[PDB]
Amino acid sequence: TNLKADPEELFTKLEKIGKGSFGEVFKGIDNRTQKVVAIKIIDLEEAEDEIEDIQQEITVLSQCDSPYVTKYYGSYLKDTKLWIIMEYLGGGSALDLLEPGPLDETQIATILREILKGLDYLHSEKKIHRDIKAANVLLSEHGEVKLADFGVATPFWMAPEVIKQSAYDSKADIWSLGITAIELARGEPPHSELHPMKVLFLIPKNNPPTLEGNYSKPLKEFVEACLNKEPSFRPTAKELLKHKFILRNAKKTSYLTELIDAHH
Ligand SMILES: CNc1ncc2cc(-c3ccc(-c4nc(C)ccc4OC)cc3Cl)c(=O)n(C[C@H]3OC[C@H](N)CO3)c2n1
Repeated sequence: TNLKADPEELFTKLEKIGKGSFGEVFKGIDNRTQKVVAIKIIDLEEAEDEIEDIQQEITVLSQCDSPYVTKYYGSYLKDTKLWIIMEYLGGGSALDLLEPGPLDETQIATILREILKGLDYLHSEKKIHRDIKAANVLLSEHGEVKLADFGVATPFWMAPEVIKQSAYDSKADIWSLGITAIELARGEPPHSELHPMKVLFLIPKNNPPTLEGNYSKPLKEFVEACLNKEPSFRPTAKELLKHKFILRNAKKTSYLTELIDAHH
């Protein structure tokens, strides 16, 4: 965390991307490199309770060096405002691109596959994302898919063992991915119309959700493989990259450029 170099001199904000975790995020320019950056600015006095959360997410992402995790560039503290500088991803989130209209399975598989490479890099480094969902998967202008907005230590994407506050491992991410697959194919997670507290007991109590509708069987089997109530019966991210649904449908990441151009 740099406190001597003035972030307002190092960076040129250009537009507000939107609100984010605990602060506003800007599309910006590193003035030394003139590369585009994402800049979250947090007033630490206005969010004193969540500061360990902020610290934890900075710590976990500063330890990631993978094409599939949003790159971390540093932090700056000017008076009470913390600037968190990250890679900028100009294609938006996976959830943004579900809004132009329902995704076909080629796009679902290609995004799923890229997410899985992120999960497998993380899980091999003994890390957990803890909040895998469409809104936390960001895409570049050229179709690359990267994980962002890590959780630290809404329930719709949570594994049943996570809800029941048991010690959870990488298999929680696998469950969340199975929910994300349903989201990318349907637009929203299971139980999305229900009050969160109801969903909090539905997930431990009920059978795993399955992908309903007119989809190919491998997509349904990909989902149900992820959505196993027992975490130790969920495949690794490495296993799932060989799932028949991924092998038959996933394309090159550049194929998504068309879908990204639809959103703009
Ligand atoms: C659209 N393009 C795009 N490119 C890049 C980003 C990067 C972030 C981002 C994320 C997290 C943290 C962070 N935060 C804390 C609290 C601690 C440490 C942290 O980083 C180490 C910092 C940033 Cl700079 C960002 O908010 N967004 C927008 C964001 O997308 C996901 C969506 N769910 C909400 O809106 C982005 N957008």
